[PDB]
This record gives sequence, C-alpha cells and structure tokens, in this order.
Amino acid sequence: NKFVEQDDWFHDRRVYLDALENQLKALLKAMDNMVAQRKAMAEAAADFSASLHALSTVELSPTLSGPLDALSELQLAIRDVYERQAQQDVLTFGIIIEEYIRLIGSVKQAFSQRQKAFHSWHSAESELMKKKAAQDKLLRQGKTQQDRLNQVNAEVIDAERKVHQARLLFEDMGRLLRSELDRFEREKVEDFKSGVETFLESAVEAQKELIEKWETFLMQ
Repeated sequence: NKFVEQDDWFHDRRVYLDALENQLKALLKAMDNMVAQRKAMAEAAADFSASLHALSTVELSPTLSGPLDALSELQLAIRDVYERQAQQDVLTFGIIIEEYIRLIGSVKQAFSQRQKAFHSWHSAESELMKKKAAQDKLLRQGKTQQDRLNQVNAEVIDAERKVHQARLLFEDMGRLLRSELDRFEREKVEDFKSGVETFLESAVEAQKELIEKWETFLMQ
C-alpha cells in the first residue's frame, strides 16, 4: 500500500456519505407526505363512491343502474388500494431510508475517532519538523552545546516513533474502513432487495385483486 491512497479513500468516503445522508433526509420527507396523501386519496374516493350512489337514487333505469353499482364497488377497491399502498411502497422505503442513516450515522462516530487522531498527528509532525530544524540551526551557528543537541535528539527520536506508529495505524484503520465500506454497501443491497421482495409479493396480489375486481365488474 501507499499512504496517499489511504487518505484519498478517506476523503472520498467522508464526502460521499455526507452527500448521501443529506439526500436520505430529503427522501424521508417525501415519504411523510406520501402516507398523508394515501390516507386522503382514499377519502377522495369515498366522495367518489358517494356521488355514484347519490346518483343511483335519482336514476333507476334498469340497464344504467346495474353498471353504476358495479362501478361504485370498483371505486371502493381503488379506495382500498390507496389505503393498502401506504403500507406497501411508503412504509417499505421509509423504514430502509431511516436504516441507511443509522448505518452512515455509525460511520460518522467511527470517523470522529480517527479525526481526533489525525488532528494529533499533524501537531506531532509540526513539532518533529521544528526540532529537526533546531538541530540544523545549531550546526550553522558554528558553536553548539552538545548536551542540548542530544536533548533535542532524544525528542526527535521519540517523535519519529510516534509518527511511524501513528501512520501505521492510519493505514490499518483505512484497510478496516475499505472492508467496512465494502460490507456496508453489500448490506444496503440485501436491505433493499428484501424490502423489494416484500413489496413484489404484496403488490402482485393487490393488483391481481384489482384485475379480478375489474373482470367481475366488466362482465357487469
């Protein structure tokens, strides 16, 4: 591996899942309305049914009334599909969206853990560099106390270990992070796929039912 590449993967993940979290919040809001409308598309269709019935009282003629009731009932099936659909599509997406935020949301805590570590590392690197420059400065003074040169040496050497170790941890945190990303995405498909299946089944019956309703009331 290479140190640049590990940071390149860091900045990428952090930006991407910031875009995604804020995105997920917008799709969630979209859901909240969708439940609310499906609730009241249904009321929309209660009125609709009511008018058909309200018009079968003021006509009665034999070959118009028969279809007219069938149509009220048809409408009540559509009314019903609207109610159904809040728990099909709306509920299914709304639950997985919230869930993806939890998973991004956990990877924000994981980041913060590293991020304090990075912030410490830069202090450790600018301290090391200052010290390394102080030794150089003494050399071209022309006169050095060798005591202080050795006191600087000891702090230079301790900071060299601190940097070497800290950089090592960044790589393996990053390798973990790759595995983490790679796991995370795989889960997000499995999440969506099950959710989709749950939908697929329910949706096929709910519509099968509309078609059956249609046949009954087509044949009048």
